[PDB]
Amino acid sequence: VNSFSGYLKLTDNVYIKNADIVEEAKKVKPTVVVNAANVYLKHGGGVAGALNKATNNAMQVESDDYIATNGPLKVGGSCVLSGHNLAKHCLHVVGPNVNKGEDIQLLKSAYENFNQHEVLLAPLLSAGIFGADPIHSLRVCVDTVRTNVYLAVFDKNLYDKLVSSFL
Ligand SMILES: O=C(c1ccccc1)c1ccc(CSc2ncnc3[nH]cnc23)cc1
Repeated sequence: VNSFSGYLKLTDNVYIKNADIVEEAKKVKPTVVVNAANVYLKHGGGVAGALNKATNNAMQVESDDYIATNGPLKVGGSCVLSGHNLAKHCLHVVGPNVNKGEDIQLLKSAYENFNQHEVLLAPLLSAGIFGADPIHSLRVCVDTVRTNVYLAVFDKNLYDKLVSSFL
């Protein structure tokens, strides 16, 4: 039993809700919140900009030190950093950005990072400003993630379309 509330169950292990991931993180304080990161951990907009804003820029400060030490992530890769006031940990996961020309096949590799964590609160990878089809992202999530994932979808219209079209 966990504290996630109001989710629709899609499969044995995947759950979905129309919710602001920032507000959901602040309420649940999950062990792991997933950020829709880029390789530079520059949290300017989309989910990343919103999560970072909620940390009063502490996420960005921590991230800049991480990059200075380790260099950029790989597309499809991830790193674990602090969750600040939102979660115990933040799993920064880089899905391919279609608006940059990145291989959409890397979306499966990106979701594989979730399997290193038993339970996660997450957005749909590569959705939103990353330019991929969210219906496809949900399909890859369900077919790749085996751990327990709670998906927060900000847009109500998109949430309804994802549920109604789910196979
Ligand atoms: O401006 C703030 C703010 C943050 C901290 C403190 C005060 C104000 C803001 C802005 C946007 C959002 C929406 S989060 C989101 N965006 C995009 N895609 C998603 N998929 C799931 N969730 C999302 C929430 C808060």
